[PDB]
Amino acid sequence: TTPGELRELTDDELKDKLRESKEELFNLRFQMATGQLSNNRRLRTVRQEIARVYTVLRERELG
Amino acid sequence: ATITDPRDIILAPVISEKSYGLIEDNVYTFVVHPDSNKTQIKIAIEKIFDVKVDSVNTANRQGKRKRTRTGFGKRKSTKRAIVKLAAGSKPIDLFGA
Amino acid sequence: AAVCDICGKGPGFGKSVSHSHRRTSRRWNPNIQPVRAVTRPGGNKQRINACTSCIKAGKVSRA
RNA sequence: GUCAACCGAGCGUUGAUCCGAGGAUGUCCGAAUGGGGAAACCCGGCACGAGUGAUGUCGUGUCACCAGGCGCUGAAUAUAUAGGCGUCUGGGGGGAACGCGGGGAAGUGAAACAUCUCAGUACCCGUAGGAAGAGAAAACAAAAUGUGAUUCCGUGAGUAGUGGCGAGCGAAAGCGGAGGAUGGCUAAACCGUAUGCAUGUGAUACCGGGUAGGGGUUGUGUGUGCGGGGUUGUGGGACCUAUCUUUCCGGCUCUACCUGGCUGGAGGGCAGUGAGAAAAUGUUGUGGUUAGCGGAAAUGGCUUGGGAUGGCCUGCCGUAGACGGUGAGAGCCCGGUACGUGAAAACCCGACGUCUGUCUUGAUGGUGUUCCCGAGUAGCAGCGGGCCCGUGGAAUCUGCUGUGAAUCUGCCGGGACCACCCGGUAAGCCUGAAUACUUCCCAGUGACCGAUAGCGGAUUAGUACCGUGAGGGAAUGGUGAAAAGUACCCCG
RNA sequence: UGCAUCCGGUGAAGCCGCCGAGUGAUCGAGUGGUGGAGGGUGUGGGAGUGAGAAUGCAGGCAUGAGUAGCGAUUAGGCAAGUGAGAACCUUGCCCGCCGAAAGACCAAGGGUUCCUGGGCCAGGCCAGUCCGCCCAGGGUGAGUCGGGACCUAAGGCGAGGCCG
RNA sequence: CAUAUAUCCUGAGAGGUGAUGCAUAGCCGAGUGAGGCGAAUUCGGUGAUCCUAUGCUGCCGAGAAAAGCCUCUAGCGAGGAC
Repeated sequence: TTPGELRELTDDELKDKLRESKEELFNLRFQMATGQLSNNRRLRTVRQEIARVYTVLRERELG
Repeated sequence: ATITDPRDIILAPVISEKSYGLIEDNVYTFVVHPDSNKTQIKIAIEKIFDVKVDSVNTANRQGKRKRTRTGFGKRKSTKRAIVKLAAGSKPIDLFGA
Repeated sequence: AAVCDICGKGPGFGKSVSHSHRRTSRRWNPNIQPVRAVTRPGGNKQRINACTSCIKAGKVSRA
């Protein structure tokens, strides 16, 4: 999800999306540890989604 | 704007014969963040898995030092949490056997 | 001992010349005196270090 | 990303990777600063949030010290102050060279050695700035009707000199250049005002005169602040005092009338972030910097060769025949080169403005007198430092200790000193350029090195290793054009 | 290295020979082999320009020499096994040694040496199938044990402060 | 008012419980190695450098601090103790 429509959500759904992406990252980490998921790029993508949401929140807070 | 979740304290499970022997006892081993305490780990596990936690045991391990053609290198040190659940005992399936 | 609390006068440095003209380093200290001054006509007395030139100039109010 | 691949997964013409600018995040240590500590790891307070049945737990802010402002309080103790409390603004540390101010060796030379040299070096301490320091004559000079702040460069000159007259050390005047700002502001005498501290003929006293009030623009002092005014050497300036006078309006000089001065408002200027007062804010400059883009001409023929970029022979471009790469010497194959072009944003230089300060309550050249012209200062004496000058007949400059002046017919200097002439005006402050340097960045260069050389370091380099520690400190480059890095068989 | 000429993948330099040459340092646009990219000559310019020796320095290698030694004062043997390979590794049975230790457990110090599996070029003073060696993975669980969150000693640092 | 083997405090050890448990000589098998069952346990002697004991006695050389613990008030208090 690009920052474009990421800037359309309000603060509450932005926090919710951050939460859900964090749980997704947790599940992916456990799957990698047990070694069953193939797509290694999922971890990178989810980490960057978290970073993007944090950036948008900080931009809004700073103005 | 920090959003603290319980899921960054817990990093990964430990997969080993000792870990599995403990799991058949309903005792689980995790790799946790090096700067977390026992009660924080217990709270995080309770929140994540919606279970009742009896006790948490923690051990620090130094990373192994290895030799290379460039010289000596060290692996990262980890902290391990050994978590025992209550008698209600709904197994943590996310451990993936 | 060597620094005036009023005017900042400090020790000079020179040589000590013997008859055989052997020159050895020595110091020239100021004539620093401990004087109980009266800063204000209220009467508070504080022990300060003043050179005798400062006493001569009336700069230290030993009232 | 790379060593450095081997996989495994994936992204990209809906613009990725990549390059430039501006933002966000930024664990812990470190000036390290909530407290402690064996640096990188221990333990907290307060406020607000999260979580829990509650304790536990988590997140975000904030909590060092000192200095200087402001406000509150004011011990012994009375005035009060020290101190205390609160709140704002700074500081702290690092850095290669260059700067300034202090402290300050020895080896060495003198064929010994102490004066002397080495050397104000090494080193150390305190402090900066992009440069610093110095700087606007109490200067030189020598009778020239002479120069005219400072700095730096060349001469003067290894000279005059100085020196156990040993070894050695060593100017300046003048002259030729770089750069120019022969630059600015103050303190005092006097006015006005405000205030602190004393008092007060407490009235005939203070406005500029004439008139009329009045018992305080205090009446008198003194101190301080503020604003005027005054910045000088042929002396200058206040105090006077004539003459001449280039905006308008308003309010004041105890009070009103007619006269002289202080103060606001309109033009008109004049200056500017400048040393000469200061913080800003706008518009503009194919002005600059920080990524880039375009850019001519041979698939040419024959021959050698694994390969042509070799040899011979044909063309072509050239504002481009710089330099590299490409399978061997390439202007025409590639990157490029000459030459053109390009900035959303940020920053840096300019410019024009808002803006600010400032003069216009102003200016001129004249006449004779009192006051002012930087004080524990100059000078002198004792003991030192440094000047060509090593105490010498020792001037000029300077530190400590004593003593200690004058304000212009005053003072200082012209190498002891005196008289006369000449020059200048100390004890207040700022000041650009010419000059020094390179941690770092960019673009280049070499009758420089080419792996025991060149940096210690072309390779794990301040690494391995050595030492308790400060510290010391290496060695190690080249297959091939391409890995095409020898399938398969045999001995083992 | 300036300038001018000439040679070169049809094979430069360097190296190893042969055959010759000069009064000397030396030479060979004479030649063969090896090799794979630059050289020669003339005339000028400049040198990090010539080594045999400094108890010279670095690297490589001789002589002594297949010589000394192979690190205590206990001692090993046999059978079977594994294996390409066994005096040394495994198992068994003997024998011997320590036993106020050569047994067991801590502190300091060390740092993964511990366990499992694999390996056998380097190391182990011989060999090695073995190993404190090499490679991979695994392994250290505290309200009560030792420390901190409790307290102080010597001593350290030290707000202000005094001294310089 | 008291001289008491009174009373209280400290305190090795014996005894009880902990312990219908746990462990064990052995015995069955099973064979890397896992498993099941499991007797009796009295009574004496000797004897510590360990405990009572930071005790007691003697001596001179005259032998940490703070926390902790207890108590006292000052002080908080309408709720608080078991």
